[PDB]
Amino acid sequence: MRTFFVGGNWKANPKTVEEAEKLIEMLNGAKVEGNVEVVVAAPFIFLPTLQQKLRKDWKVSAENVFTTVPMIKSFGIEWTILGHSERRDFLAAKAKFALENGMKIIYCCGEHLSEREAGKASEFVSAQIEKMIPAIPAGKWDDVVIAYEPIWAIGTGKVASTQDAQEMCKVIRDILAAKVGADIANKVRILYGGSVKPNNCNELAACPDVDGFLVGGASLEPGFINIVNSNVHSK
Amino acid sequence: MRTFFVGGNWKANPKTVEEAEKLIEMLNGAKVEGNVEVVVAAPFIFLPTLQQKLRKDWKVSAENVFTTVPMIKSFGIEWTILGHSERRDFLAAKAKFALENGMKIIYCCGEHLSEREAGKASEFVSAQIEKMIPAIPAGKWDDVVIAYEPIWAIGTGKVASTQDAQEMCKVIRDILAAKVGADIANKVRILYGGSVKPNNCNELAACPDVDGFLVGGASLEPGFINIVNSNVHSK
Ligand code: NA
Ligand code: NA
Repeated sequence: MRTFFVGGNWKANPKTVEEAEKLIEMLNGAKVEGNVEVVVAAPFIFLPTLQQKLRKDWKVSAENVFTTVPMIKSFGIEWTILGHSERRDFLAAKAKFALENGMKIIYCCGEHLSEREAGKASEFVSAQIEKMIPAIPAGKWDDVVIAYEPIWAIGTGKVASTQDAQEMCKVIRDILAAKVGADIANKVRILYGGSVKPNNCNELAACPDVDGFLVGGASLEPGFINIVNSNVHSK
Repeated sequence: MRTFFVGGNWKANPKTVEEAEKLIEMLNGAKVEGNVEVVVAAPFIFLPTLQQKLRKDWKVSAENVFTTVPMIKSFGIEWTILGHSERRDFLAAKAKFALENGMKIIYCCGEHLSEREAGKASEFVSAQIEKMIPAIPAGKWDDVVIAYEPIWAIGTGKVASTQDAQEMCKVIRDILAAKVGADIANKVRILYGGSVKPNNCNELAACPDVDGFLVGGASLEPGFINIVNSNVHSK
């Protein structure tokens, strides 16, 4: 049922409009296998370039928005990321706002090392999602994707396993089922936003509650297409 | 000696790329009188449009930068604003950085209502400038403009007088003279960044230590050209 979803988040890269154009030419020639929804998020100064030049079967995303949405929409940009850990290091209201204004969102959550070490990851993440849930207007869940970022495994010297991804995506789906029902839970894509590379994307994709990825550094490399194509391993 | 300087800061406006293009067409037809250096700062998503379409005798500025500079430079953008009150509501280091990386900066300062009411405006502003001063590399003062923002008069129900502008720009020039010498003090443009409109720009321009303006809302209106042309009243 759920279409696999892969978002490439360039973060604050590349350093120049010439490199961005070379990256776009590479993406435009990529052969996508299977069935997958691809979105690419880029720095604001590069959005008009992406929007003009990126293959039209993929969509462009902002990496964040402000309390602005009309400017981005005036370029024809439909998506934004919200809540990404770098920004985090309010949100339910900003989700409500972006959605009321016709945006599709990638809503990020995830716990830090102390909560993970304390055995409280599931509690901490559940609470984040329980706060998001009232802020989604009726009829807007089709326009929501949730990304789990294991912030505890980013720059800490700790690594996340494939089972950690699966467990945390299941936690999220279960809290959706508990609070807004099985139909919404069954349709919402829940992404893994930890370190995703060509060497682990296929095993992660196969996890039953992992519907895709919010990709960091590999989104600037030819390996992105391997990650996009890992959808063929997700059932 | 010092060339009058007017920076138009669009802030988070206009709401759409179509309106930005209409504003640029208006600016491109404007007849500038006298001698004046004009810079226009715009949201990041609109910088490539400004850079392509704005009259080449004016320059485009970023409204802020991050600890990025290469991206902006790759479009050929030479300026940025730093320290603007909205952003404020670290900096000396970011000034050093932007300058070392070839940027020209508009460095903002200014005190809040409590300091103004307490009689401490001059002390407060002086301290801000004394912090900026060590962070300017030797030989980079030609690439620095300072803007005084009377933050105490923005959204507080208090208004600033022409004499308040003059007094506060003089304070800044005096601290430059005291700390880095009369030659640098005599050449640095010090701008007034309070409410500047066609009805008060000429009287402000005539103030001896006011070298120009960092314009807010009037920068989106045909009145901007009146403010640019107030340079003929500055001696
Ligand atoms: Na899966
Ligand atoms: Na003057």
